[PDB]
Amino acid sequence: GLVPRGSHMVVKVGINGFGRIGRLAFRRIQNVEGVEVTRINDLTDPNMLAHLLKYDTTQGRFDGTVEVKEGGFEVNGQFVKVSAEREPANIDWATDGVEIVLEATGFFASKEKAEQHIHENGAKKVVITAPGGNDVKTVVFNTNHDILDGTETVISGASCTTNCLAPMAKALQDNFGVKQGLMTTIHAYTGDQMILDGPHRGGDLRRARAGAANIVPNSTGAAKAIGLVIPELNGKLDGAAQRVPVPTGSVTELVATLEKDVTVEEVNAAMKAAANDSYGYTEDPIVSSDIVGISYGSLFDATQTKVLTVDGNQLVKVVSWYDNEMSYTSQLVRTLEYFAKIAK
Amino acid sequence: VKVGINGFGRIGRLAFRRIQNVEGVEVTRINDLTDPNMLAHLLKYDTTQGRFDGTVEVKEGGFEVNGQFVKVSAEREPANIDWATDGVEIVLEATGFFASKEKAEQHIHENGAKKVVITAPGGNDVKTVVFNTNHDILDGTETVISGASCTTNCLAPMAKALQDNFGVKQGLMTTIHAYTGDQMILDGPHRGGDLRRARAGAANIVPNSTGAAKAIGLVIPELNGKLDGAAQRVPVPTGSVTELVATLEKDVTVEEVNAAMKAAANDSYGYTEDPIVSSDIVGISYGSLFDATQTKVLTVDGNQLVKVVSWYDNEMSYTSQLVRTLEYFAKIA
Amino acid sequence: VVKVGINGFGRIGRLAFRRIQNVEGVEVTRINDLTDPNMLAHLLKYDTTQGRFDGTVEVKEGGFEVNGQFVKVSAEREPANIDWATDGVEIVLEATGFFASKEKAEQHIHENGAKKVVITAPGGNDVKTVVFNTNHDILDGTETVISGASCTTNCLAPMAKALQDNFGVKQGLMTTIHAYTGDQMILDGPHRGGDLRRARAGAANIVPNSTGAAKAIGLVIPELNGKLDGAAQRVPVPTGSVTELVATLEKDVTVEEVNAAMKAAANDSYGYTEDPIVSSDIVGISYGSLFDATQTKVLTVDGNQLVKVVSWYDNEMSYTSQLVRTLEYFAKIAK
Amino acid sequence: VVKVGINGFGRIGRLAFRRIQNVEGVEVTRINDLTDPNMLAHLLKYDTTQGRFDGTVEVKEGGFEVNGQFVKVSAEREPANIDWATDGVEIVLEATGFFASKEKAEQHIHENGAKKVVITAPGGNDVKTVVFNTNHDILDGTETVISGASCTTNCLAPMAKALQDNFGVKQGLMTTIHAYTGDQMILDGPHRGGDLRRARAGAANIVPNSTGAAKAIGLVIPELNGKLDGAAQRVPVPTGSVTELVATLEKDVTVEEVNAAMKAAANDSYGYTEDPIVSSDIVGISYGSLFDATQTKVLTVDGNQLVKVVSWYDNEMSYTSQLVRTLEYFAKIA
Ligand SMILES: NC(=O)c1ccc[n+]([C@@H]2O[C@H](COP(=O)([O-])OP(=O)(O)OC[C@H]3O[C@@H](n4cnc5c(N)ncnc54)[C@H](O)[C@@H]3O)[C@@H](O)[C@H]2O)c1
Ligand SMILES: NC(=O)c1ccc[n+]([C@@H]2O[C@H](COP(=O)([O-])OP(=O)(O)OC[C@H]3O[C@@H](n4cnc5c(N)ncnc54)[C@H](O)[C@@H]3O)[C@@H](O)[C@H]2O)c1
Ligand SMILES: NC(=O)c1ccc[n+]([C@@H]2O[C@H](COP(=O)([O-])OP(=O)(O)OC[C@H]3O[C@@H](n4cnc5c(N)ncnc54)[C@H](O)[C@@H]3O)[C@@H](O)[C@H]2O)c1
Ligand SMILES: NC(=O)c1ccc[n+]([C@@H]2O[C@H](COP(=O)([O-])OP(=O)(O)OC[C@H]3O[C@@H](n4cnc5c(N)ncnc54)[C@H](O)[C@@H]3O)[C@@H](O)[C@H]2O)c1
Ligand SMILES: [Mg+2]
Ligand SMILES: [Mg+2]
Ligand SMILES: [Mg+2]
Ligand SMILES: [Mg+2]
Repeated sequence: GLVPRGSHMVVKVGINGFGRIGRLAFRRIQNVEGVEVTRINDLTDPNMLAHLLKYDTTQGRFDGTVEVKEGGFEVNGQFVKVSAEREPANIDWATDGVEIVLEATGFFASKEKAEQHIHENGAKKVVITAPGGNDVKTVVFNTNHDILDGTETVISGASCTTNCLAPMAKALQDNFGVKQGLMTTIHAYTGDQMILDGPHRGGDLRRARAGAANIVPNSTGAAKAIGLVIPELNGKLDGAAQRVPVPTGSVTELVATLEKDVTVEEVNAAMKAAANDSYGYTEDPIVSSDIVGISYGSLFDATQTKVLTVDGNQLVKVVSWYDNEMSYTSQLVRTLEYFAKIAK
Repeated sequence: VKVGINGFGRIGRLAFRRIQNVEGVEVTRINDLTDPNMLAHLLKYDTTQGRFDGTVEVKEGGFEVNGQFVKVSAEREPANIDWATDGVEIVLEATGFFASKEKAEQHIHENGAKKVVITAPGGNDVKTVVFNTNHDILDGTETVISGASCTTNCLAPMAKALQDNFGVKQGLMTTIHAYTGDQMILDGPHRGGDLRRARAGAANIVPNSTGAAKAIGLVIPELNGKLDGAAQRVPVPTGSVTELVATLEKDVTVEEVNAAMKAAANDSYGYTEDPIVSSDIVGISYGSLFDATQTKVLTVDGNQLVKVVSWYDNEMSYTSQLVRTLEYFAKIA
Repeated sequence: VVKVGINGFGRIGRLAFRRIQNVEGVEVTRINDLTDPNMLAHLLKYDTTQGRFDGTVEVKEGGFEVNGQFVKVSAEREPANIDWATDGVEIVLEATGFFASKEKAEQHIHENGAKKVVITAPGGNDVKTVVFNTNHDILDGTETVISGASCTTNCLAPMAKALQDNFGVKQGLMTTIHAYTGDQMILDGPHRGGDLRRARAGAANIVPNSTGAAKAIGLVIPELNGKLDGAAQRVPVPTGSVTELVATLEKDVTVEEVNAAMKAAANDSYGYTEDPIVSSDIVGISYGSLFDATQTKVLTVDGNQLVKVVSWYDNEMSYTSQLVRTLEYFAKIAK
Repeated sequence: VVKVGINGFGRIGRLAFRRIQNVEGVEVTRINDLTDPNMLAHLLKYDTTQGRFDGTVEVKEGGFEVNGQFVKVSAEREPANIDWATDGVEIVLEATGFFASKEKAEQHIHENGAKKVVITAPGGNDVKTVVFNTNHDILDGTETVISGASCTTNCLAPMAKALQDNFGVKQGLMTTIHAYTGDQMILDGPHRGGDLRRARAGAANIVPNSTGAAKAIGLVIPELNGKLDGAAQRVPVPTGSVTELVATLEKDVTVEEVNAAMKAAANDSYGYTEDPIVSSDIVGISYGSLFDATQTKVLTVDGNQLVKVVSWYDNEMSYTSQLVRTLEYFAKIA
């Protein structure tokens, strides 16, 4: 019943917030037939945004030409309009043919705030590049993108850590059954931390601290909110993060109790059988720099698996890598592409 | 004398720390953009400068430091700060947003402060003081003064020593500098339009401009227009070094240059012959620490290029100089 | 005064020396490494993570003076060839990382050598492994070689013992998010221990690696023998670490009850905090382990509970403080 | 099709191997280091600063296969004991850092050994020292041991040559703000070379240190012999560096005139940019030197000028690109 458009039917997309996720989403969209970005909105001039697209500390030089123009810039000869409108309600997305908006500022990550993009001369639909609350459909591609029918006005692409955790947790559930579990993500520092110790605008006394000079504990909702993606794991997981001095690249550990008894070999085999474009599998003893720029949402590491058996009881440890930037962005663009095709 | 701090940031908090050991000054009011709990926590725990030497306890509308209450406000406009309510005569303007005569003067009003010390360059019409180099230019009648920049407090005594001993014709400066709070933690839009400070500060060598060499005339009049320079910002969270390459009026040796610096040494200008690194100068009380191991004198066909190098903790070196100037200014006010 | 020797004037060796300056009745009279006195004196004076030395250090022939007092330096590669007795040394801190076994550490004990040795690391299952204020009562003074355990063991031990004593532990898994150390390469290159992860640039990566602390916990807390396992994620801070333990318990608990149990167990070795601190805040501390109540979790699902407890440690100074406490105690009961 | 050996499969050795995959007429048939094939294969596949290897690498007995082609690995500590000729090797890239002189590099040349050696570092004053596209014309092909110079020399040389040719150089001082390297300690500890600054934690400090690039420039540009000196400030980036030169010239100049001269000197080795870039932007580039027009200064005081010129270089890939250019040329004329 979905009657998806062909990739020859080009859907025009807008990006609100040309930041880490916005710029990398723009990069990946260059290699997607059927989606193209015609409007970028941020809080700055075209020259700043053009320069940040061209040159990228962790993700390398842009694959193509970028040239600044009046009110925008050209990417491989094709003009992209830039505006500097602080309020989503005041962005005229329809002027540039934009139907779907990537909401990637971090400031409008709810149904009510994201819907500000939807108005007369605005957009039709919004994909929030973050958790969007419990009343918004939350999609990890290749785990639950089949929940979309195309009539939705606002959807969520989840978080980076959710896209890492989801396929790993789903594999445990489907093969062995999960009773409960606790997650720790050892995570790259991100733009919501201070470069040096100073007052954090969100009131967080740990994100106030120098992000590239500390191990910084911090909260995450990924394990607690996993029910939005995998309903059968609702309320079964919790977790937190340890943010550390790498500029991108992260890893998720899950310690769980299962319904079935297992061996390390059986756990690793289950993950390998679950592998696809989104969920990767490796037995190489890699480190974080090796996963920067990958296209897997999640990369299971069979070298870190543990099964501890004591007096008939087992604790199981599973670990998956993710580039919080590109792994997430790859999933986001897979979801955007699919959503664009079935959109109604 | 009772002091106020506008901007309880890196310089503001370290200025508060040093003021705890200065008899003549005490802080009775802090103004920023946040609640007391945030500021108290940031005072207690410091990534580069260590745990606070004392007790800090959050109260309603402020916090107690070793039992003594300090009022906290969150007033965005200097004009709206009621400094006189807490007896404040002099304000340390340390936000980075009001570093000019006109903007700093907003602190001075009915129920406000009397005087302001800007913790940064403040323009050509504000007296710019490096303690132990030119603090004798103050008479105490000034409303707004400047404590200069971190790099100016490093450069000044070293350049002055070259001038007094050998005469300076011209020179170029490179400061290899710690990343600071005006850089982005990761690549993103820089609100000051700077395409290099837009970049991830702890993951790059980042070229950037500085006014210290160009504006040296404000501190050392005889060097006016003789120097220029720039910075290379690098991934350390504090601690910096200033290299000056200069032509001199007199011929010199490495040993004569080093001896001149040693003779110029005092509480502000230090001397070392130990092959140290940047972590070794974190938290020092010298404004400038000359390093004799890095001195060069290149003689080619009778002509000399002379290289002199001095360390500074852009945080604690500058803050020590700032508080010396504040103390002296408060006494003669 | 018990006279002590240090073999390996490295991170632990130099910080042990620093702490010994504030212990009356122990002094270092001999240092042995693989370099000249000028190199060692400079590394004592200046310290990237632990700050400038609190005192004067001046190089002399065959050693250096610390606050006017001479300390002899030698460059002897073989422990058997060190004449410790010449300088009155009875006990040696073996801190090279190369002689961490009973047979290798015993080489210090010979004619004109030392009497006893404290290995600054795990030393095998036939050497008594001591975490101060957890199990230092196992020492009688007649031992020749003992172990101060690892940094992670000194962090984990009092936290795990507190869980056991109050609630009973069935099993648990440990992750330590750990500062990079000197056994990692500064940039990608061949690792002489054959480790393909320690081969990688240690200050530019999250690096998984193994640890024996949870597996070997039975050596310190016999009732937890075989009940724990774990691993490490080494990350780009030059010192400062944290240990997370996820465990199942024999009793049902709340977050408040777990935190109260840790506070009641607090002493000179095991600290307690409710401040939301980060790794830089624990650099240079004297606690072997600093419990962080802000990170505690108790997840209850269908009547079953998983418990998370987390403790900070400066792998350098926290361990060194525990090491010196054990050294001092061992020295004064020595027979 | 000339067969090459690599002694020291390190940062320069592994990246040289990578570049050689895309050079027709040169191939590596032998690698020598101090470890097993599994360690070296892993280090080729995965690279912190330079990214994943573009190809398949599979470990075998006594070596590894790269895209199906076997490369022999040995663990011989002494250059004299390496049987290079067994695997057809004529030229050896000496990239260990331990045999960077004529006498020590010549140990590779014996019966059943190699014919020629290219030292991946300064090799002393009696070895021909080549920066490609600056002075590779000094080679005739009869040499047994040559040097590819240092990373800093390959950065400095084309920039200093352009100043000399256009304006004339009286004297100058160099500061290179340089990535930390494998000769520094990861944390504070005894430095085997006796250097009290390289003893310090390299990724947590600004570390002054010596360099020979400016002092030894005469080996590359004879007319600048004895005219320059310099030093380095090593800082916490794992690769990527920049060289500043402050100089007095024989002619008066403007900023525009200096930049135009550099642009006119640009080629495959010497790049030109006016973009305000940072160190991460030059990681993995193929220029030996990338002049940055945004950093140029000309200070005129009482008729006298000091001129500042600045060029970027990835001390790893920029140098390696130059090294492989010189190796390719040297192989063809041998
Ligand atoms: N960085 C990651 O690893 C990551 C991973 C997954 C999800 N996310 C999510 O993606 C979003 C963006 O994160 P990021 O790391 O790219 O942040 P960022 O700070 O790099 O990007 C935010 C951008 O939004 C712009 N912006 C802010 N307010 C705006 C406004 N009112 N109107 C227009 N533009 C505005 C900023 O100028 C900036 O360019 C957040 O919701 C974040 O949680 C980030
Ligand atoms: N950090 C250094 O190395 C250094 C050295 C010398 C001079 N300085 C100068 O000192 C000043 C502060 O630098 P910093 O590094 O401490 O900055 P910072 O960002 O650490 O501190 C700035 C503080 O000002 C507060 N603030 C901002 N706007 C405000 C307003 N309108 N009202 C009240 N408070 C406000 C912020 O909340 C923050 O706490 C600048 O002028 C800087 O150039 C800094
Ligand atoms: N660094 C930590 O966080 C930490 C914590 C707890 C335990 N440890 C343990 O302490 C030991 C030392 O660790 P470190 O970090 O201080 O290492 P390090 O590399 O800093 O110190 C080792 C020292 O031993 C010297 N040395 C090497 N071989 C020698 C020999 N044959 N004779 C004499 N001296 C020799 C080296 O020159 C160096 O000074 C190891 O067993 C380590 O596992 C380290
Ligand atoms: N890394 C740079 O930025 C750079 C730039 C230009 C030139 N260089 C020069 O290149 C050379 C190597 O530097 P690097 O950074 O690649 O060093 P590295 O330490 O990364 O590589 C050295 C390699 O040589 C091996 N080795 C050591 N002794 C050996 C022996 N006796 N026999 C065989 N193999 C041995 C080591 O195992 C290691 O793999 C040095 O001469 C250096 O000065 C380095
Ligand atoms: Mg497209
Ligand atoms: Mg006081
Ligand atoms: Mg003592
Ligand atoms: Mg080839």
